Amino acid sequence: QDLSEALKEATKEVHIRAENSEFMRNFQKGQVSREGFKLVMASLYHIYTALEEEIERNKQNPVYAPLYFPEELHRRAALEQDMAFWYGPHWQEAIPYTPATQHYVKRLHEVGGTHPELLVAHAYTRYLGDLSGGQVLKKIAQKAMALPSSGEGLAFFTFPSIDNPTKFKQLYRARMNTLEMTPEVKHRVTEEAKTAFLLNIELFEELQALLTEFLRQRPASL
Ligand code: HEM
Ligand SMILES: [C-]#N
Repeated sequence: QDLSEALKEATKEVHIRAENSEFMRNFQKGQVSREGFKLVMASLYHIYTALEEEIERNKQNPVYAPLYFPEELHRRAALEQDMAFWYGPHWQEAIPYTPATQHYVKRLHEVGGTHPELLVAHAYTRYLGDLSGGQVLKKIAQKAMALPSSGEGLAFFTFPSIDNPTKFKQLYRARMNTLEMTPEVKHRVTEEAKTAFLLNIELFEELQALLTEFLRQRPASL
């Protein structure tokens, strides 16, 4: 079985749970305002910054290298523009860094620094979603908050260096399937993807609440 299929099958259940989380249900209802959208995007800024920083560190490591597509995929630059749009010129010291965001970042650094063979689990969870369902989220955001079709404020959901996200996603899947894979890695990667999904749900549920030792559970634990 291909890694791309294993990951899809292993995360289909938690995905349904994530899209039905309180925050996401509200989002899909067009009930999230500027305040809430800013919190999520600011958090993603931190998350992608750590994610892509770890990707850089391991770009020449075979366990991830085949998926090194910064020009087409990386979102940090886009999020920086979005932060300027939503938070202004001095967004740097204005954006929040929530407990759930902090712990997501913490796991990303552990993976990138200690278990790089699992980095693909995290890139899959975020990027492949961005390239697909993220396009639906983009439409919801535009309609709800009156964001122009030109893209300002939604650079994160826009991929200027790709002709068709659906097409690129197919390519990414195929390259994911070239990574050296053994039962050990496969088992662990699919398990880490579930954790990645959970870290996202914890974030979104933490933000929802804000809007309304190693074994110690995360502060934003469900
Ligand atoms: C408002 C809630 C959400 C909506 C509307 C949504 C919807 C979708 C849709 C329509 C697809 C494409 C399925 C297809 O036709 O093949 C998709 C794929 C995906 N989504 Fe989401 N999604 C949501 C939340 C999330 C979250 C929170 C994550 C985790 C960061 C996520 C990660 C993914 C991944 C990794 C894929 C790619 C699946 C694959 O092809 O292997 N999604 N999503
Ligand atoms: C899914 N995004």
